[PDB]
Amino acid sequence: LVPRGSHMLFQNVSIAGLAHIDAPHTLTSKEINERLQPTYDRLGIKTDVLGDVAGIHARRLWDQDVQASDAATQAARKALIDANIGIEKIGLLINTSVSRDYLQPSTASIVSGNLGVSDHCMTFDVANACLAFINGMDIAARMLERGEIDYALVVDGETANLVYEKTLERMTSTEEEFRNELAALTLGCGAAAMVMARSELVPDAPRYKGGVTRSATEWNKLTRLLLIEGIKLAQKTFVAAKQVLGWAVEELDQFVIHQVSRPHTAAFVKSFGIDPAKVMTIFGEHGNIGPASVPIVLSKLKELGRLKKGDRIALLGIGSGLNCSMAEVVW
Amino acid sequence: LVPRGSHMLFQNVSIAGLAHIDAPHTLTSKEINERLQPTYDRLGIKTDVLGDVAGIHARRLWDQDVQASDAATQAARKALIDANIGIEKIGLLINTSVSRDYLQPSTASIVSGNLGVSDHCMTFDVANACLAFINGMDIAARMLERGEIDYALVVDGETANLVYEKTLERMTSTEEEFRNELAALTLGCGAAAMVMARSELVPDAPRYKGGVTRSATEWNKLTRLLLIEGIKLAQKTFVAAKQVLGWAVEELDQFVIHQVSRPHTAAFVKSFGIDPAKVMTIFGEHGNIGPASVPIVLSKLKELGRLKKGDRIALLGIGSGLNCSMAEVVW
Ligand SMILES: C/C=C/C/C=C/CCC(=O)[C@@H](O)CC(N)=O
Ligand SMILES: C/C=C/C/C=C/CCC(=O)[C@@H](O)CC(N)=O
Ligand SMILES: [Mn+2]
Ligand SMILES: [Mn+2]
Repeated sequence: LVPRGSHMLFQNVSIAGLAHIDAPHTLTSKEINERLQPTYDRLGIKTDVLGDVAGIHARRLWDQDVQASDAATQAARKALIDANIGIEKIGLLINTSVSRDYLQPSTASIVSGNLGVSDHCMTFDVANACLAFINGMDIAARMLERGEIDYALVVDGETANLVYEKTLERMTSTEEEFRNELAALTLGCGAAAMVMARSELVPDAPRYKGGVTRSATEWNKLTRLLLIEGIKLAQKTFVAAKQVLGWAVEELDQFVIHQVSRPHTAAFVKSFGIDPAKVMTIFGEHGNIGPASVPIVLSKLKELGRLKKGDRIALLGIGSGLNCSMAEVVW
Repeated sequence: LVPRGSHMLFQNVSIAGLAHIDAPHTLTSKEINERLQPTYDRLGIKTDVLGDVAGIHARRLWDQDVQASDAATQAARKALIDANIGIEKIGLLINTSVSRDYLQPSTASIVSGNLGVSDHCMTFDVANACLAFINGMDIAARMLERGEIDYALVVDGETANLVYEKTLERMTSTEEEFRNELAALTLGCGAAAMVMARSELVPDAPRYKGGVTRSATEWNKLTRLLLIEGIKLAQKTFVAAKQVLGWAVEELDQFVIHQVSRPHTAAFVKSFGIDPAKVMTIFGEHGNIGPASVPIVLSKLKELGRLKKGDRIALLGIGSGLNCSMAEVVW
């Protein structure tokens, strides 16, 4: 009757399964630079923006014409294995990727079709730039908490190959232009999937509590001043997280953060007093995998045995909108 | 403890507000045909597919370069008026349209930004071809039912102008081709928005109970045989609706159905024994407005005073996937 933060948290939602896919082909920022060099000379720009400003040494790409749906399918088969369950158990499949096969049908239906879901399985895509995978976990969680379903898949496959091809193309023939376009060269390919479940069905599995979102949609227009607005948004979101989840920075064991660039990350972590040792980072070798970044990093943490029962894990990012979301997993 | 269908239904979710926008410019199928005529002669095809096969006499288009977000904004301002509340009350805004402004940010954030939502307002797009507006109502409903929010906006703006321009272009210079492309000429422009609320906050407002989805994602590949699969999917979905909502066709007062074509509609209604007088249809003059079709038709019913307190209203469609959803409003 009297509201409390902890009231809105999910009580019976767990992570049964989690997997990622690393895209196979490494493209180093040096090889890209050698192709851009005549153009750096052209414009008389002496700076290695990628290596030096962004902090990206390499990214991964697909070896072939891999569609988002294919990449999400692969990650999803792995996450079912990780959960030890058959596709027949899945009552919901949400696709959260920025990369998209078609106008329609949803990417989710194509992935469902590949996996062979049953006729009871509800599917749809959620789009929300780099935060969508947290949005999709939350959406699934509400259905689980209510008993509408027992198991859900959240998936995300990202592909950047056509983006890099088109972009390098345009970065060979104006500086406003050449600058606007370098930022596509921080993106990477990859995929993640997660199987979520009612907790009684998966005793001892990691627990998803939910989280908070704040927005500054006044800034939907939109990097100097965008970092600043981002930080101010995150500040507010942290206040929300304190009010709902009871967060204090020092009581969290890991921060799984969406990454835009080494300096944006550096600024975030300084701003909030976070211990950098608690922030795993794949951006320098994998680039920014959009909304798949968070679960990939979470899956990598797991596979490295870097998580312990009881660990409080913070999932967060700042996305275009502007939006910011912060959610907690208790391993 | 013993499950029953009615257990999964929403108890405290209502429709506070509802509005639509008709796009202003009428393009009749005759004017289109006169431009296509040399090409009908060319291919030696004597049939008026649009007028005679599809049953479309006209559609609406925008008069200017209206983006999906602009159209959703307009409909959303109207639906707030209809609900008699300020934007500050909105805790969630979901955009469900097929038409989309950008890769990112979400269309939802752009609409939120235009309206001036508060920093507490969560936003994201849902994509699921023609059923997404029902998906977005369901998503909002779960948050409302739990108490996470008090008011939500679901919005959808559709624009087809560039589609028609590109399509007419290609339909002037091969029959497999010319045929594949005529189906874009059944689309129309328009917009809808709905304000949903916790029932205690809006005493006497129409009640959203929720609904059911079934899928046949084996057919995500995909018209002859697509109508057949559609009907078989809907049959199953009706069985689900009977098990959850207690539906029998004769106890429903209106059917608000997504429309693809006059024959697909005719086949559906015959197949299920529905009284055609209970199926309002705007397709012949407005075309298919995608996922906005359902709420537009619902808003038109309302404005015509065609609904009475206690009326059981069935919201449904068949979408690419294949998917089918069926939900109930009790006016
Ligand atoms: C520390 C502040 C960061 C704000 C950056 C916002 C831009 C983010 C991006 O453009 C992508 O990486 C992610 C996204 N689109 O959501
Ligand atoms: C009566 C059977 C109807 C099945 C038709 C499916 C195709 C539907 C469409 O392509 C659009 O109108 C709607 C959609 N994409 O969801
Ligand atoms: Mn290779
Ligand atoms: Mn006009």
